[PDB]
Amino acid sequence: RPESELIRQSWRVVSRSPLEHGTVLFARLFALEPSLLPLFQYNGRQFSSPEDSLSSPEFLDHIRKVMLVIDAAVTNVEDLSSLEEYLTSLGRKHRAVGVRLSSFSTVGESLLYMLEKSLGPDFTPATRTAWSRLYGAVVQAMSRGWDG
Ligand code: HEM
Ligand SMILES: [Kr]
Ligand SMILES: [Kr]
Ligand SMILES: [Kr]
Ligand SMILES: [Kr]
Ligand SMILES: [Kr]
Ligand SMILES: [Kr]
Ligand SMILES: [Kr]
Ligand SMILES: [Kr]
Ligand SMILES: [Kr]
Ligand SMILES: [Kr]
Ligand SMILES: [Kr]
Ligand SMILES: [Kr]
Ligand SMILES: [Kr]
Ligand SMILES: [Kr]
Repeated sequence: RPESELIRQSWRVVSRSPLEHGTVLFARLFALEPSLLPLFQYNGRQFSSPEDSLSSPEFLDHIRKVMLVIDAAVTNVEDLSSLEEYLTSLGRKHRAVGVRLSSFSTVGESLLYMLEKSLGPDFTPATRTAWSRLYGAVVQAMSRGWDG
């Protein structure tokens, strides 16, 4: 496809500073849905405020984990079927930690936000539509983790 090249080219500039960019994604996320904050229980403790998460090594490690999973999607953009199995698993895990399926829509908007802000004039509506499709496919696979 040509959309596959839109994803690859758009990902390049972001992927080289994954923590800085994933920090924008999570900051947006908590701004849209603050009820996600408590889902991150390290040492059984809850973050009071969004800025509390950004001082947590474990939370920042999770940022990196996310950016890695996106990087895998980008890699396999032409053939997403290879990640299905892993993603179904990742969904069940998130079911178990307490994430509701509906929160993945917020996540996706947060991803689109972060790309928009990074790319500026380069984040064309085709680029947006390309990412929305890819994220779509990711969440489809992950939502098999809520039984079916
Ligand atoms: C509402 C959004 C999310 C919440 C509340 C959440 C929360 C968590 C928690 C609590 C863990 C276990 C603790 C940890 O390893 O840090 C976890 C693990 C993980 N999450 Fe998320 N997460 C979310 C979204 C995502 C997204 C969108 C991805 C990937 C694109 C992702 C990838 C991961 C990975 C890769 C792990 C490690 C799983 C394992 O191997 O056990 N998470 N997440
Ligand atoms: Kr992220
Ligand atoms: Kr954050
Ligand atoms: Kr924040
Ligand atoms: Kr990454
Ligand atoms: Kr991955
Ligand atoms: Kr992985
Ligand atoms: Kr993702
Ligand atoms: Kr998983
Ligand atoms: Kr999880
Ligand atoms: Kr996320
Ligand atoms: Kr994401
Ligand atoms: Kr997206
Ligand atoms: Kr994605
Ligand atoms: Kr996928």
